[PDB]
Amino acid sequence: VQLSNKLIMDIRRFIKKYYDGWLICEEPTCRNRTRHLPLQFSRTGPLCPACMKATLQPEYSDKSLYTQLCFYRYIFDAECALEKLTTDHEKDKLKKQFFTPKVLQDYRKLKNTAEQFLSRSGYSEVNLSKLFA
Amino acid sequence: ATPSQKYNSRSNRGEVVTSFGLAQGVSWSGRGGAGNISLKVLGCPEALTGSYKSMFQKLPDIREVLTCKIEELGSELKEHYKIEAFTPLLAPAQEPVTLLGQIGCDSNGKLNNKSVILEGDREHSSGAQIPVDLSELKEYSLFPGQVVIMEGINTTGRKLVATKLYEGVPLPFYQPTEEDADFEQSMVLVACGPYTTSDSITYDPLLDLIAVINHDRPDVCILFGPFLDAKHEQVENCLLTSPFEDIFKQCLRTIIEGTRSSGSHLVFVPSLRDVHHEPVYPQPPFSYSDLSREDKKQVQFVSEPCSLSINGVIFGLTSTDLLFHLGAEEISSSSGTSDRFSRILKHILTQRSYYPLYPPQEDMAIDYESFYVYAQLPVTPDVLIIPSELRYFVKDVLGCVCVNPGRLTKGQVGGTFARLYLRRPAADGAERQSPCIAVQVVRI
Ligand SMILES: [Zn+2]
Repeated sequence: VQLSNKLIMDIRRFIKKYYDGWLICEEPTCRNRTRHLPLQFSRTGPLCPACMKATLQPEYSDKSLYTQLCFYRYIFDAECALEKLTTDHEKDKLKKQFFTPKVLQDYRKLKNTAEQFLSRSGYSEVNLSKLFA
Repeated sequence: ATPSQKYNSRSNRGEVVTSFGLAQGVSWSGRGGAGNISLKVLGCPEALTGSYKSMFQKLPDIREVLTCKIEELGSELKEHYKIEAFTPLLAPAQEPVTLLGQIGCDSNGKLNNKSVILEGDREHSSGAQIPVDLSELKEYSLFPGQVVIMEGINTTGRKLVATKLYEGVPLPFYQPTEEDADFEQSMVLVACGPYTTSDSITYDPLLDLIAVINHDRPDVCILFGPFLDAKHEQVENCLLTSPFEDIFKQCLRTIIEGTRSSGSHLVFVPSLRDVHHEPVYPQPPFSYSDLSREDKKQVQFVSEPCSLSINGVIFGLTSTDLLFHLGAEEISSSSGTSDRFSRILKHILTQRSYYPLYPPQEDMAIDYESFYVYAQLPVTPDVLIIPSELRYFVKDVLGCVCVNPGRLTKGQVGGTFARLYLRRPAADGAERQSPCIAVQVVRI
């Protein structure tokens, strides 16, 4: 219960950090950090308001968030952790000594705690209409 | 031991803290579940049905939402005021001209009259920004994210001096049907979280709130969050022995088996401070499967925010402290004799959205993709329910009764809840006729 609860706070902190919307200037000399998103856009994206020739980039990219969520999912995913072993004998030895059905159920509970966030809200969904039309 | 001692030691229960409309006594009581009660979701695709879509925002997608938000209001105000055409921000003009844009700040600090800038629309100004000068303006009230039409002079093309500011035009009220005029007296009890004191977990405010509900026998009971506050010290210290997911079930069944005898409909609306739920604004309706056949006829889950028609009256249900969202970062020209809560309420009612503020403050997550489709006014709601950490107040602004009962519990001192009367008067008359004649905010 405590592990899942702390995971809940950690994931909430991460998602709020992403939605904060902090942007950073790509130019090493400028390093402009603003919360307001300018409407002046360049070819690559937003244009820095301090220096006129630079592209603002998100501080926390979606790739970083997805990688963090996948890391949290993987650290409690025993199903893929057991098949990684090259030998079936060692896998069975480790499964029958500690990975009891209750232990597997708890690990799956953590995995499902992650999967509740990873299930509907996502990034792995690709809209074909936006891609073609 | 020491926890919940202060809550039990107070003996000032019973007195009303404020009332609005007509004078009423203490014996507030209704028929409960008797008669016909219509609780219907109205407006856009109803209060979003699924949980959500994603948490991945393409950067070039928020711009279209912002463009639509600016352009729809600008065109509506242009048709209302019969303005011939708009002018780009960067186009110089010696003659006075009308500009269309959004108010904003040029830094990360608090907005002031000197630092007000106007950011134009993409169709006309191609997303430009110019500072504005308010010295030559008699009356104004500006906050970031407000869409207005600004009349002024822009000679050098880099600064716009105001001459006149157009007043926001609210959307026309809902048109009652002939069926809505045949109903009887209706009661709407409203309570808002938190439901416990800031140092104990006995949930005693929830318990005596349920007791008040049972004694009142009301018709509708609207419960706002946070049922599980995200700022409660035990929440972030992970000292509990039960998951907040299960803490949700016991909190639900508390009210469920506490209000079975009353028989009143329950409308549970989440809040952004609900730690256990998805932190997205707007927030989806709560998920709960342990509901019996009797309970499903009395328990209804509505998303946050939403516009719900109760007995033909459009109640605007929102859990965000929108008063603190707006008035904390808004400027004005008059401060001697002016009503603040009223002007923020008017600004909320005129911008045709549930959250005009752009940008928001440091800590609250909004997904802009569904903001355009699930955070707008279909019609001007007849009653606004806007809880706030500020003082409770019920006021009539723009012919609409706005109610702010505040929190049920405020730290170690008790808060307030509200009860409202509603009926449909005769259709004929002097047009505007508020269905909610009587409101009464009483502390728990
Ligand atoms: Zn820069």
